[PDB]
Amino acid sequence: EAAAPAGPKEFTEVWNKKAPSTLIVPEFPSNYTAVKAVGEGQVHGDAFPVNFYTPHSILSQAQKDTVVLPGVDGYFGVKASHVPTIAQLKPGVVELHSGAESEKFFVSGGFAFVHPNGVTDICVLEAATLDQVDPAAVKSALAAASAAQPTDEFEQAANRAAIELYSALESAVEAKA
Amino acid sequence: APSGPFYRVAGMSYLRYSNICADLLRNVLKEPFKAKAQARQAIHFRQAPYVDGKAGASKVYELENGIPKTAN
Amino acid sequence: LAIADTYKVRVTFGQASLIVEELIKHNPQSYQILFNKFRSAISFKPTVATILSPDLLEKQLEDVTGNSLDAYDIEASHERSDVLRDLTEFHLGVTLYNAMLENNCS
Amino acid sequence: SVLAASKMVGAGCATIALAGVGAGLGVMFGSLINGAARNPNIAKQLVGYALLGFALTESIALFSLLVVFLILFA
Amino acid sequence: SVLAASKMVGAGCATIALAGVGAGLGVMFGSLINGAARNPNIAKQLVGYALLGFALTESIALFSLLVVFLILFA
Amino acid sequence: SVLAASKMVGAGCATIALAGVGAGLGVMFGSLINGAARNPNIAKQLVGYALLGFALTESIALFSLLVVFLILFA
Amino acid sequence: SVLAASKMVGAGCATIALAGVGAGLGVMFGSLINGAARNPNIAKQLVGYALLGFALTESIALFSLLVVFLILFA
Amino acid sequence: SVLAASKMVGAGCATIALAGVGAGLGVMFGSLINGAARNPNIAKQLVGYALLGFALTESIALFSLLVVFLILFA
Amino acid sequence: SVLAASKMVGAGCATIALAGVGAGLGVMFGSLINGAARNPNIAKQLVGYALLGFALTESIALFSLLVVFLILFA
Amino acid sequence: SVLAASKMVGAGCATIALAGVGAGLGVMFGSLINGAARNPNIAKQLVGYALLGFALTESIALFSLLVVFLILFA
Amino acid sequence: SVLAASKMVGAGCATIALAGVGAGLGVMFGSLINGAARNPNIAKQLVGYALLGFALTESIALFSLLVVFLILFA
Amino acid sequence: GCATIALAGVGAGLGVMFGSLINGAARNPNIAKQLVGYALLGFALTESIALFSLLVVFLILFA
Repeated sequence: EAAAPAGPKEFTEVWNKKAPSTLIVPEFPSNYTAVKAVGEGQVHGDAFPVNFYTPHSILSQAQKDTVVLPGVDGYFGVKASHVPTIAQLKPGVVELHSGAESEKFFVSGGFAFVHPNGVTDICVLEAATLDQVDPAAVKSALAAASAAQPTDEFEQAANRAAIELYSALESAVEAKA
Repeated sequence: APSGPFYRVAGMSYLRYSNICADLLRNVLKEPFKAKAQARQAIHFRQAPYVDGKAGASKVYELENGIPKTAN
Repeated sequence: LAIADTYKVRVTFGQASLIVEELIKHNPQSYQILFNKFRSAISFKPTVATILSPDLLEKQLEDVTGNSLDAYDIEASHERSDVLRDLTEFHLGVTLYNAMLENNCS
Repeated sequence: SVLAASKMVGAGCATIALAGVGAGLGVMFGSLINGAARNPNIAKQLVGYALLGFALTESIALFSLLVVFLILFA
Repeated sequence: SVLAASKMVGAGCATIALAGVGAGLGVMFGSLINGAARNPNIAKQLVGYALLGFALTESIALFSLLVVFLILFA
Repeated sequence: SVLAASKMVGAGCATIALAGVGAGLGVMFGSLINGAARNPNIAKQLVGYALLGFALTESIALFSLLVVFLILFA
Repeated sequence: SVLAASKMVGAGCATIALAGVGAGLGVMFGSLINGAARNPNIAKQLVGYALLGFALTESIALFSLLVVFLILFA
Repeated sequence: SVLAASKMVGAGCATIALAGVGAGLGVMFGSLINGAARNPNIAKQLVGYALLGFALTESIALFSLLVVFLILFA
Repeated sequence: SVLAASKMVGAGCATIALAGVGAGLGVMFGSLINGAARNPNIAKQLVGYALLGFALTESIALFSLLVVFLILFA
Repeated sequence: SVLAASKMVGAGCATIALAGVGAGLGVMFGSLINGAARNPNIAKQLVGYALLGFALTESIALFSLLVVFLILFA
Repeated sequence: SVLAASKMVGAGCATIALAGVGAGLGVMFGSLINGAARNPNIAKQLVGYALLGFALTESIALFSLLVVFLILFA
Repeated sequence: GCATIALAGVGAGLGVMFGSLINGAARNPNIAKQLVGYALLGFALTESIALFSLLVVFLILFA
């Protein structure tokens, strides 16, 4: 039921009454986005724009044809027009495909969106390519993870997160292509 | 008390959970790349709750090793 | 609340996550974020940004003859009320990391 | 009197095929409630897919009710 | 009485279409409990979809209750 | 007494129909556990959906049990 | 004439192949309702696969009723 | 003793409904294990829905076990 | 002619194999609708597995009426 | 003997009820593997729900073995 | 000639096993379409498990066909 | 002949198990050779029932 249409152009009607006219209207983050989700398009064939993001770095903004994301119910591939999906990702390998070549970023979690206008968005917190990872340090930390047993389940909420991140990192490079 | 995922039933927020997974990925990187990890991992700020305009003293975070994985 | 010394070393996402974590202690229905957006070296647009809490106001303000969020297929562990709680905390922490980084460059 | 007797045994074993359309329609109408809860915007459009699938699965049930009528009254 | 004995062994085999109808209806009513746990907002709109299907899946049950009345009482 | 002999093999073979009402109420009450695990705040409502589904799926089980005294006791 | 007697109980015991077909149609038509609820922008192509699936799983039902017409009327 | 001989075959065929309650309580206690893994804080509440459904599904397992007593001994 | 009468009930009980191949074909064509809803881009590849599955699931349904035609016409 | 002969098929058609507890226990023990893959900390609590549910499904299976012990050995 | 009669009524009841393996191949080939629509980059690899799962499940489809030729031609 | 309806369910059960091999390998393709190690163990320990059912067929036909 839509009797309360909040919005950026509808913020200005109440702002022209209580707030004075001495200030210009404050900006909104929607005014800086050229791409939305509800206006269809952006596919034009077999490609779709993929925006792979960390908080500290924009890793990709090109157009791919296959994106393999490590969802919490397992890996899944995204073709040109996937179903609109909000998929929570576990630690695993985000795999991009523009053609015959593939780049394999290992991510630590964070969600992944597929939008009804065909655009997709991968939103992680730390994404290291596997050439930046060395396996000698990985399961030595799992040897420090799955051995200590604190019954405080705030620490084995972190230790469960430590186990599934390191163990998915071992098979990320031991199952090399 | 509450339900949801394994971090949410422990009182751990998603921002604390996804950062605990984040820096634990940064701990096992190669040393040319792990040098660029504790820069974006350090937490250096302070806070003060204002009850009526008079704070108290402080709560100073000076951690260079990431978000606290201990209880909170 | 008064938070300071956030620019003494640098602005990090874990620092912005703990600042956003103290905004989950209070559980409002909206999060207005006032900051100066770095438009250029001359102009600085003041920007407000709102984050709607999931089961408070976010599920209700997307209703368009049903819902706009029902077009999305949730591929997560638990139900959508827990996905949206993890997403709006992520959306708070992302736009708070960007706010004090835009404001620091301004 | 065994040919008229064997008709009554036949149509009883013939209408066991009505169990599958009884189990098929509960899956199809069960998926109607899950589909409408997943997307209430197109909730009665899925009824347009349900009742078309209902009468297309009913064609099986009319094929089984025919044999019950055919081996008795023909 | 080989003719009248045939109608009891016939109509006994006839009514086991209700097993599939009873298996289908449980999938359909169970699918509303999953559907109401997803949407509590339109939760009684989905009750109209189940009672629609409960009328339309039992339709085959009274088509199978037709046969036990058409074998025993005809 | 082949008429009375066919009663109990008839009303016995009528009783396979009570399988699927058990298989139906198993996925229906299994979805009561599944629905309450997903949305525990409306568990006060979901039992009212299961017992409404328990009575209307039993309707088959009393349609199946009206046959066995329509064979034996009729 | 026990051969004509065995035709009726033979054709009655033959057409339960329509049960799994009828339960097969309800699984496929149930996934039509679910598949249209996920993305309704491609809903008419899924009817082009549901009707393509319906014509090919009835093709088993074509082979089961020709058996009933081959023992009875041939 | 054809009345007595057709008791035990009929009362044998009457307890095949114990498969369907066996398939019913199997999926019901399966969804209890899966339901407790969603949230274990309401796990003891979920057994209150499990044994409520278990007692209401053995209602058929007693309805089918009285008929085997109503055929052999009545 | 009890031998030629047993061909009628033999070919009847043999045709019940077409029930399960129809229920399998509905799951295969149902997952085609769910599969083409998730990725509509590769819907021409998924029917390359469905028709491959259709060529192999009825590859034993043609084994089933091979048994029927060997106990009717041999 | 026509009574002591029909005890064997009266017991043999009675123990088909063990199929449903066999297909029931696989869904219940299958959900233990899935329930522990979700929440492996309460994995021994879910065995406490498994063997509790295993006892309450075998009790229907032992209800199906007591009928083949009184038919053969009343 | 009751042995040649019982040769063929047992032959129809023997090949009912081709239903469930036909239901098995449909679930497995349905899970190939559901698995290839999940990630189609390994859609080449998953057919190597479906055809592996094909040839290891249709052994049962010839194990029952071993029985069919052993009561037809032995 | 009535003994070997029981090969339907073990044929239907292995379609779920080998179907979950395709379902499990699509979700975790890097451990896919371990899942065949769990499938063929589950295949060889379910085909015992396929010969348990064939045992009664051979004890009725020839014993």
